Amino acid sequence: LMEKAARAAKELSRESARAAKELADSNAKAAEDLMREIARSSSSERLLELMAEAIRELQKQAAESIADSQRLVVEAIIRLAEAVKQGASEKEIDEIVEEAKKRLEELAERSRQENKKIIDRAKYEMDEES
Amino acid sequence: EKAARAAKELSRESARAAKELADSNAKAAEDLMREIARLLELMAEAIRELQKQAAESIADSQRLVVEAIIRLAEAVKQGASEKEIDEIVEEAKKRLEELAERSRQENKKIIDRAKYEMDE
Repeated sequence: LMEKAARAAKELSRESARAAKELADSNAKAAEDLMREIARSSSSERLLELMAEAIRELQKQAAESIADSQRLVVEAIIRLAEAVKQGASEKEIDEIVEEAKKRLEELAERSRQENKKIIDRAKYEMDEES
Repeated sequence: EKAARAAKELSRESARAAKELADSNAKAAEDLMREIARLLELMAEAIRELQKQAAESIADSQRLVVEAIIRLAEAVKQGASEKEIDEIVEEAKKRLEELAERSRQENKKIIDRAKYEMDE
C-alpha cells in the first residue's frame, strides 16, 4: 500500500501545483489588463500606484493560498505514511486520499473567489481614476 | 501595449518556474515515501524545507516581475519606444532565468540531500 500512498502523494502535490498555476495565469492576464488601462488613459502616476498595489495584493493572496494547500498536502502525506503503518487497509487509504482531495478543491475554490474579488476591485478603481 | 503582453509573458515565465519546482517536489515526496517502507521525521522535515524554499523562490520571482511591470508602465508614457521596451523586457527575462536557475539548483540539492540521508 505504501507504493499506492506514494502515487497518491505525488498526485495531491500536483493538484495543488496546478491550482497555483491556474491562479498565476489569471493574475498574469490581470496584469495585462491593468497595463492596457494604463495605456488607454491619461498620464497619471496614480494609476501606476494602483496597479502596483493590485499586483502586490494578488501576490500576497497567492502566497497565502499556496501556503494553505501545501500545509494540507504535507499533512495528508504524513497521515498516509502513518496509516500505511498503523493498519493499511485499502479503502481507508482511498478514503484519506479522497478526503484530502476534497479539501484541496474546496480550498482552491475559495481561493479563486478571493482572487476574483481582488481583481474586480482593482479594475474598477482603475476605471474610476482618469 | 506591447509592454502589456510583455508583462503577461514575464508573469507566466515566473509561474512556469514555480510549477517546475512543485513537480520536482511531488516526485521527491513519492520517492521519500518509498524509502519509508523516525524516517517519518526526516521526510516531514524535507518536504517542509522544500515548501519553504519554493516560497522563497516565488517571492524573489514575484518581486522581479512586479518591478519589471512598473518599469515598463513608466517607460511607456515616458516614451523610449520599441528598442528600449524590448531591452527592459529581455533584461527582465535574463534576470528571471538566472534566479530560476539558482533556485532550481538549490531545490535539486535539497531533494538529493533528503533522499541520500533517508538512505543512511
